[PDB]
Amino acid sequence: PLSETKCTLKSFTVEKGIYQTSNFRVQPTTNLCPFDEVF
Amino acid sequence: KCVNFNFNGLKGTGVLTESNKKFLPFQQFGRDIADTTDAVRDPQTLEILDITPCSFGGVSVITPGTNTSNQVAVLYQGVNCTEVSNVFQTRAGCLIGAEYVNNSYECDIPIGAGICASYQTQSIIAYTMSLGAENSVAYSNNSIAIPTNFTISVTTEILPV
Amino acid sequence: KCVNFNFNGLKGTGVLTESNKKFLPFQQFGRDIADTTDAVRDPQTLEI
Amino acid sequence: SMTKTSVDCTMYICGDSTECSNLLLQYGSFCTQLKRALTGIAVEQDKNTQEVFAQVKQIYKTPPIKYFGGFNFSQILPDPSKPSKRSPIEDLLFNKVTLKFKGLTVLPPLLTDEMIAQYTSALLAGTITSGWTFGAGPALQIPFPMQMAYRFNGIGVTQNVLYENQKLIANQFNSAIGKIQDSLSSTPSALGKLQDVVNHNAQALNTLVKQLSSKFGAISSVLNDIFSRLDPPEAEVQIDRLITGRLQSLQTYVTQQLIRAAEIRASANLAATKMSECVLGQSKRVDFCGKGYHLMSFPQSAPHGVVFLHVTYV
Amino acid sequence: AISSVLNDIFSRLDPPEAEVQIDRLITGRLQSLQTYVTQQLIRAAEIRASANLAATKMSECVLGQSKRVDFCGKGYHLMSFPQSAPHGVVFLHVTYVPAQEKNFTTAPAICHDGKAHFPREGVFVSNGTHWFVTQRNFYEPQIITTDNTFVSGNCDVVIGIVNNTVYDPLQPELD
Amino acid sequence: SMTKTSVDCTMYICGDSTECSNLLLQYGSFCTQLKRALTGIAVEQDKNT
Ligand SMILES: *[C@@H]1O[C@H](CO)[C@@H](O)[C@H](O)[C@H]1NC(C)=O
Ligand SMILES: *[C@@H]1O[C@H](CO)[C@@H](O)[C@H](O)[C@H]1NC(C)=O
Ligand SMILES: *[C@@H]1O[C@H](CO)[C@@H](O)[C@H](O)[C@H]1NC(C)=O
Ligand SMILES: *[C@@H]1O[C@H](CO)[C@@H](O)[C@H](O)[C@H]1NC(C)=O
Ligand SMILES: *[C@@H]1O[C@H](CO)[C@@H](O)[C@H](O)[C@H]1NC(C)=O
Ligand SMILES: *[C@@H]1O[C@H](CO)[C@@H](O)[C@H](O)[C@H]1NC(C)=O
Ligand SMILES: *[C@@H]1O[C@H](CO)[C@@H](O)[C@H](O)[C@H]1NC(C)=O
Repeated sequence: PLSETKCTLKSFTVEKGIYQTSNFRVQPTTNLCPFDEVF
Repeated sequence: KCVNFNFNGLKGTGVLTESNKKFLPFQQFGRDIADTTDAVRDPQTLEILDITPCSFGGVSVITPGTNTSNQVAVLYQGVNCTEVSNVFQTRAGCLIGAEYVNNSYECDIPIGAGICASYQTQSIIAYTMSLGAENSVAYSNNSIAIPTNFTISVTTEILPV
Repeated sequence: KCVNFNFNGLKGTGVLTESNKKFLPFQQFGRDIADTTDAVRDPQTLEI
Repeated sequence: SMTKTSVDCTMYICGDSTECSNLLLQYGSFCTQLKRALTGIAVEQDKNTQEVFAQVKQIYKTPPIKYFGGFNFSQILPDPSKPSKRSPIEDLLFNKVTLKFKGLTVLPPLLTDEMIAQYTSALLAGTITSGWTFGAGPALQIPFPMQMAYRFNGIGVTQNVLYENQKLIANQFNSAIGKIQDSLSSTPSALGKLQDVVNHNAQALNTLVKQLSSKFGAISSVLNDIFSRLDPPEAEVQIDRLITGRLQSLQTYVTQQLIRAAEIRASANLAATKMSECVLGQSKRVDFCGKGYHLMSFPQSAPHGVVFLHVTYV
Repeated sequence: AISSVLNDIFSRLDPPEAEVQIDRLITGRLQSLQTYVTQQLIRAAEIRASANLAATKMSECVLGQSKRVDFCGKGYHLMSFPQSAPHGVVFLHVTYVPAQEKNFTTAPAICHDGKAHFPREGVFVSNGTHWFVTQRNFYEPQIITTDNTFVSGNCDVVIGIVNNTVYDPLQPELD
Repeated sequence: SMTKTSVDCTMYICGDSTECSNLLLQYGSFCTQLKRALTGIAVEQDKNT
């Protein structure tokens, strides 16, 4: 979780705070035609 | 469960639940204010199903400062803790990695809805921020308080220009 | 002196000066902050 | 303060489309600057509430014996017999103002309604039991019929004009407070100035949702049909018009929000100044704290604002 | 567009269709520039409001003494001093803070000789069996006389009036 | 106060041409937003005075 904040701010240090880093996103997972009369 | 659904078209992604809407017999699907398909009649069994979008929200990383510690806490905004060591539920969202401590301190890191977080010094704790120290004044209808001394204060105020 | 330079299709205009930065032998360009082309090597005589 | 809004840029511009997300990364620092702007707006809203309401240091309390020389503060003092420890007038104020949709989310404020109510209660208790002395140092306590004498001295009227008419004066104040609530109950649009912002915010957000249905000159506003029925050479170019259009609408929303937040910040600065001079003191400034010679003022909370009850001498 | 650098666009493609790429790049860059200037106008409005506040604070804090309750710092304003800063100003607000308060007994008026007396400036305080006139925000008790007290009525209309002697300054030397 | 201005979308963005107006309806609620903003500005001017 920290690394990703570091990557977002383009810095190797993070000062004290709440930082919004990403988005959580749960993931996903008849009238028959009369051929019989002809054939 | 989050499924990719297709009902005579109407391709979408969400969770399908039983509903209680009263569709007229000629109506196939419903639409919310803002035009989002909210319900659907399945062609086979003619049941009315509500569609709810999959869980989503922001992720906030509460850090006590890299120079202080590498511990973090994670806040999932608007997400119930029924979905994805400590797990705590706040009006702001689901807080993971912070132990709720029921002693009230001043706010260090604002989480929200009156709940703040701080580095205990050791672990990251979450508490309900305190407004201040209660001081009932001794009101009476024949008593006054008069100061017998003074102090001189030099306050500093910075204003951009 | 301000001069057009065309280094194998790398077209630009500027003042070319004796470079003082140490390109490692696998480097053929130079970028400053905000991706500004700060130094270039000649594809013919290999000069920085 | 406003509502603290947030937008997941991808889900608004793309949604369930993976190709849209892949294409969106080309633009770069657009979504970053929009997110920074909205975060700044939200932090500014919390700062506005903090500056207006959190002026008091300690959390003062009112004595159990609520006799203040005949002045009746029951309509502004909190009522313990309710789940929310708000005053009879504040309850009417909250009742009279009626207040995860595709990327547009609303962040709860840092201070809950009960915390703002407790701040207001502390301000009321300090004002009643100390006068103006609790805003400039230690909270020194004085009898309430003697704060009124000091304030009459402040408006240029001698002390005895209070003591010789005290009962009458008390009754007048009480009656006024009563009428106040009826007034708030009478004119529905009395708090319109406080409802408008709510309405305005909703309107803006509504427009944003509507902007998600516009074609922007493309064949359709649905990404699925464009990706299904078309070849990549025109599909990706057709989407580019849907991404540019949606980015433009989102940027317009953010700019309008910035202007509105500037207006709200000006209003919150005015509210903090009113809390400083009107509530924590007596103002010689002519029409700042109500029509007539200002005597005192009382704060009350409201869903996104503050209500000042200005007691003045006419 | 195909690329962000104009050299590739102008070299690889002839002007007929390279015109569309150039127009797209120009529109994007004009949009970014206009966004920048709009943001700058908003920020400049904010800074102008701040500078108007700082000018008012210089006028009312530095060139005078302010009665506004929390304008020129917290406490009763005494004076203020300006200090330059890179893009702003710093005000040193010298203020007066009361301290070491003490409890006393008060009465709104003093019933002497059948008439009420109210203090011209200050309050009546007591330490037990003794009554003094003092100034409001600093304990400095003085004996109650007619020079600091004003008569106004009979003492049967004021709620909470106590009765005490009020010294007459002309009584002893003239009699 | 400042000048109260009202703007007609069709006569600006499209002019007399009947055909382009026919194209214009597809963009949606831009002009509602624009006219609402300008009316707000005008009412604000009257309130200032
Ligand atoms: C810790 O490092 C931060 C920067 O990462 C710096 O701002 C802070 O002053 C440092 N504190 C100490 C005690 O070294
Ligand atoms: C969140 O999950 C809990 C399960 O522990 C459930 O009781 C609660 O109703 C859920 N919240 C909402 C808003 O549905
Ligand atoms: C701390 O306070 C919380 C308030 O919700 C309560 O649930 C918890 O049991 C308390 N814990 C202790 C050890 O008192
Ligand atoms: C204060 O006013 C209310 C409302 O009229 C009334 O019910 C109450 O009795 C009054 N309080 C006292 C202490 O008389
Ligand atoms: C004044 O009296 C109150 C109540 O008797 C007491 O709490 C307070 O400490 C007293 N202050 C001083 C300075 O004696
Ligand atoms: C009250 O103060 C006066 C003068 O300071 C002194 O003479 C007197 O003895 C005091 N009385 C008590 C009860 O402290
Ligand atoms: C103060 O209040 C009490 C009860 O409220 C009363 O008995 C007493 O007479 C009052 N004193 C004055 C001076 O008003």
